[PDB]
Amino acid sequence: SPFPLTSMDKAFITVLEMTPVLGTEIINYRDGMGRVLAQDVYAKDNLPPFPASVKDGYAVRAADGPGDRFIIGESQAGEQPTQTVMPGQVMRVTTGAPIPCGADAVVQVEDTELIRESDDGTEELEVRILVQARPGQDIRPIGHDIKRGECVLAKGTHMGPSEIGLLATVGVTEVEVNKFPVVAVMSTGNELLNPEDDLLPGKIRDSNRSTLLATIQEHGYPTINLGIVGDNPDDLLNALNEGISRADVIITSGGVSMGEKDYLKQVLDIDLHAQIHFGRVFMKPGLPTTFATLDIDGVRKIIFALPGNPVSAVVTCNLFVVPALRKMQGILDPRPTIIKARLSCDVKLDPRPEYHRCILTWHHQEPLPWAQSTGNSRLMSMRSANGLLMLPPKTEQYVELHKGEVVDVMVIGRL
Amino acid sequence: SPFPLTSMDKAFITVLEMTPVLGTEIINYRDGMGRVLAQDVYAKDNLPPFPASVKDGYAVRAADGPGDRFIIGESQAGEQPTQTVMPGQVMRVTTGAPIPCGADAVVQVEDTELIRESDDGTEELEVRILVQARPGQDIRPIGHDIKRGECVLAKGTHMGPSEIGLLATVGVTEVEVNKFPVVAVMSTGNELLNPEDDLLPGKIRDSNRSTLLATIQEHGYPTINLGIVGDNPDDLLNALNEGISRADVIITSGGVSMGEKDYLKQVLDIDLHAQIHFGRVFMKPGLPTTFATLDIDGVRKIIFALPGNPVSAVVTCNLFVVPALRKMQGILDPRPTIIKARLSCDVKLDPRPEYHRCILTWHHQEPLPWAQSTGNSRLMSMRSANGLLMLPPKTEQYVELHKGEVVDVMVIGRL
Ligand SMILES: Nc1ncnc2c1ncn2[C@@H]1O[C@H](COP(=O)(O)OP(=O)(O)O)[C@@H](O)[C@H]1O
Ligand SMILES: Nc1ncnc2c1ncn2[C@@H]1O[C@H](COP(=O)(O)OP(=O)(O)O)[C@@H](O)[C@H]1O
Ligand SMILES: [Mn+2]
Ligand SMILES: [Mn+2]
Ligand SMILES: [Mn+2]
Ligand SMILES: [Mn+2]
Repeated sequence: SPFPLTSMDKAFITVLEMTPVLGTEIINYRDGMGRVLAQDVYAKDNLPPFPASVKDGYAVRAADGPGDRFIIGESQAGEQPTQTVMPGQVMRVTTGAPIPCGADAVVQVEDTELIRESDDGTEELEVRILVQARPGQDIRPIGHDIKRGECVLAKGTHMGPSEIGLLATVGVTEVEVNKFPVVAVMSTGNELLNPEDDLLPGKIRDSNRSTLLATIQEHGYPTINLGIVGDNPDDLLNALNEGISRADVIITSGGVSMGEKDYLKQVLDIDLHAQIHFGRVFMKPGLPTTFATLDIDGVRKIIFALPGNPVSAVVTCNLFVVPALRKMQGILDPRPTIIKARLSCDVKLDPRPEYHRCILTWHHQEPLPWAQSTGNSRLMSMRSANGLLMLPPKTEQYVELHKGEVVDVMVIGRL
Repeated sequence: SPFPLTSMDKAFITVLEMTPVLGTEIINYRDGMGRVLAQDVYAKDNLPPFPASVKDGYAVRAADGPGDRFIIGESQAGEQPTQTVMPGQVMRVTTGAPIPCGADAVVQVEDTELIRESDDGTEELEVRILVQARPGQDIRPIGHDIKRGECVLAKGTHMGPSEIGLLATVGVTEVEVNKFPVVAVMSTGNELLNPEDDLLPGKIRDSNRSTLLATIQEHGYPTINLGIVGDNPDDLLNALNEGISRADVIITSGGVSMGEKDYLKQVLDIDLHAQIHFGRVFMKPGLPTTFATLDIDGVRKIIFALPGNPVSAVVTCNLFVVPALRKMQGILDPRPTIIKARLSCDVKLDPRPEYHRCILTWHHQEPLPWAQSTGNSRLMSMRSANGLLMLPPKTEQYVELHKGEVVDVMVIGRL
């Protein structure tokens, strides 16, 4: 064309605006990790469903006050008691056991002294209550934690272990959630060999497919490996159609600059009839990053055609692809987390906004983490990149950023 | 006993010191995510393996300087060229294509003007070189990025997508790594019903098993569901033996306090013959947290018997279990990441160090995140807990922490 230089902000907003939210499905709660609820979840039981002891000790009548009491029996966990505590009496309780009728408080064993037990030692007979219990003391009334009819999880909730536990608690074992996107990845280039291949003259190994697939899998999404496609329109079109058939998202790398054998934009526009929203981004690296949508049968397929350069591919995957996938799986605010960090080294600014993988480290008591760019100590190289340095365009004023200065870092890995 | 109150530091150090590092195994590189290399990895080829163009343009003799040149042919990606560029000649090159013999520089197409092409438009015949190229300009010599024999990944490296990509690049598709721990989880209590069950009198649903399993699975480790075990020594012993047989790690919850039917410590010591290293921790919550090891046939099994209270169970799982699992899978420094954050609310300190799940949020330009404790707005409850507030013991001086004050937060989720 060549396509107009799209600002990073416009590119990003465009990606998020044009990316659809996937439909819903019912899953088992155990499979809920990373999923977004598409329904409100309601409790059908009280928690606790019975008045429950907070302590190991004795269920008592507060009105009896302190004194020596006969132990008429035991309320054990999982058993509904049958006896009624009368004045002068108490019942042994364990944590979480039901409070028997007639008792209105629990006194913990520490606030008691044992008077009499069986010759065996099996059974407590008589106990001294040393304190004045307040009514309701150390008891969880019915519904104290969760009431029947209460909404315990709202739609839009991004679920982790505790939410799964809550679902378990209220017995809601099937829930409606957004689907996860199925993401197909292909590499392009006549020069590319499989990782498993010995080198041949003029060839190199395909690395982008592995890196991109791993990046997507790290976020929990199912993937499809479309292999290596040669630099020619027919094969590219066929591969793209396959991806379209098998997946919600297609990621390609390579062939998006203006070289003689860079065919992706051509194929996307002319042959696939997709709508290219941008074909160049004013960013370093990632200049030729291309974003397209294809509407078939009321379904929007999304296509990221990333640059062939490996660094560019992984960086742009992290900047554009992951947020899109996050929106598709129903996350309401799909933006990545951005944090403030101190630069470990000086850095020259480019007229384009710059992006670089880094490692975030927190030092013993210093409030801000340090961001160390990868590529350039022993222990540091044994850590995977967990940040993406986001450096601003140079200006007539500011030309270079110095060690210790605060910059924005996008989180791309567990810290 | 009751077991001595173990300080948090001592408990943690004890866990890490007593936890073994698992043996190694060979995996396919695609399965490398989250794995730790147990070997150094060496490149057997140069990258690039041929002198490679950095630009789309023309391979030239720098000594010819600027001027009009005949295009004798094309070096295309994946093809070893055969022709030799002579004085007055150039060859078209695309990015990553081999540099033909006789050429010592590349001039990008922007620094040229096309003079003559074929009547078809298929083929460039004559081009004007507008610049004086420096020798070696825009060429990657053989081995520039990676040299044959170079160690590209060191043992001890915790791998993410980029490492997998590097493995792909150097064609090392099988690697030695540490095994992942297999983790078995059981719940205990006569009062517990499965999540799938309707409630019966005196009963509640088992939530800990789901929460703990989900927590472990979130970190990538395979798990085994040992179900619900009643409060009695025989069944507990059988379940424990099953876990021992099927797994490297056993997590139980419940039955570790001093209640009448709390049998875990007894069973662990007397019946299983495990070595309990601590049975109480001076912490809130998690007082009765119990840690044991069992050495069989030169293999150390590790057992975490966590408190029954759900909050206690998830908190202590995050404080003690995950770091242990991180050590077992070969991570050299298994400590979790701790960050500084500002409290969103005032909080009373306890004589014990306090721990609470929270949500970390970064505000637009403020350097430090805010930590909001869970449980007590609309949008915030739709986010999973990603932090664990670590609050210090109260002192005669400091009794309460105030809004805005900086505290330690342990990262437990993607931010
Ligand atoms: N798996 C579980 N799910 C939900 N609640 C549980 C679970 N296990 C125990 N509890 C509850 O936690 C509380 C403490 O149980 P207990 O077994 O006495 O813990 P401890 O380990 O302190 O002895 C009780 O109210 C009990 O019902
Ligand atoms: N999958 C891949 N793995 C490793 N290197 C690649 C891959 N795809 C492309 N490359 C390399 O990246 C560079 C740019 O390739 P190209 O397809 O021209 O990218 P662009 O998208 O900028 O046109 C070339 O040197 C090429 O060999
Ligand atoms: Mn290419
Ligand atoms: Mn190209
Ligand atoms: Mn119990
Ligand atoms: Mn107990």
